[PDB]
Amino acid sequence: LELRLKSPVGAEPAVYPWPLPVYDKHHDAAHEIIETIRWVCEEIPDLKLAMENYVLIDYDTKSFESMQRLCDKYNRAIDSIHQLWKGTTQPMKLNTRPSTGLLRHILQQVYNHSVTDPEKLNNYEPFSPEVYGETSFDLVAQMIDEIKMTDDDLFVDLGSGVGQVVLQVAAATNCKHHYGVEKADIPAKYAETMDREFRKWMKWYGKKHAEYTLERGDFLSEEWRERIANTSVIFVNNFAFGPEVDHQLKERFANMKEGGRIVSSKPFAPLNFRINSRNLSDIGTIMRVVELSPVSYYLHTIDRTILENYFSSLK
Ligand SMILES: Nc1ncnc2c1ncn2[C@@H]1O[C@H](CSCC[C@H](N)C(=O)O)[C@@H](O)[C@H]1O
Repeated sequence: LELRLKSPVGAEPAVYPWPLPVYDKHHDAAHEIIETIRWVCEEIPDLKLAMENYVLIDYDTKSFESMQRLCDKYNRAIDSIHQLWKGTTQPMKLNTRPSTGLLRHILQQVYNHSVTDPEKLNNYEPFSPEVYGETSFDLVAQMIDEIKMTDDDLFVDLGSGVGQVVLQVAAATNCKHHYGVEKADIPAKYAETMDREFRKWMKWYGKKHAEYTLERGDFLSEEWRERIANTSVIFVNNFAFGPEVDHQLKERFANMKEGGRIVSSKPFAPLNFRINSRNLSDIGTIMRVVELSPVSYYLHTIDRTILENYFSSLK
């Protein structure tokens, strides 16, 4: 007893067992299935012509025969489109990145299949750097929209949790490599399933992502000092890290190259910082800081021009 969804690009079919799993109050797998079908129809205009006669909202999510008919209608449309491509028509171009709406659906799908008990994420020690909170898809999308990233960039999420910031950026951008590093056992374990589910689903949709790695580790380790130094774009949700960890992070950031960037939920230097004789050791001497469009996040850019100009002025 299963439901199967053929891949538009001919990857292995997505197979669901029946009954379908319960996710939470607001989401179940039957509606994920319907939304997947709707999204593939967005992905492939010709699929709409084949599917346009069926009213999706009219099926019965609680009935197996009803959902199996829906899946079979979709699979037959996929076959028909595949025959169209065998003829004069040109197949869908591979290597494309997903549209933002599709990517939001993919990550929700990856998350719901991956994090089985989301309440375990709340089991952290309070008032410690392990306090867990998730940056929303929208904030990450706004960051991707507000900062340039190219194949010359290396992206790191420090304290990557279950890894969904890394996946989103890897799907949306050209960075040479994307990484995230998570110390705590519970999010790091989930991130292994997230990694697996993401590669499977992206292949099933026929969408491309840049290269990425989700690692278990401690970003304060001796090995991570050099890796931070060599990173062009750092994302860190430091909201709960506290002064000692933020101070350790400032020391690492101080080895970054000119033009290196840090996006954080709490600023590492004041926005108004004015360099003078008293503050010369502050990290504000080496970086510009601006608030991203407002929950506020901050973009820091390594600029030693600030410190260099203060010394030239003393002469
Ligand atoms: N020294 C350290 N090394 C690796 N991860 C750390 C760390 N200190 C704290 N963390 C992790 O940082 C995470 C912050 S919650 C942020 C999760 C994710 N990046 C997001 O923004 O959605 C927590 O999961 C915590 O375990």
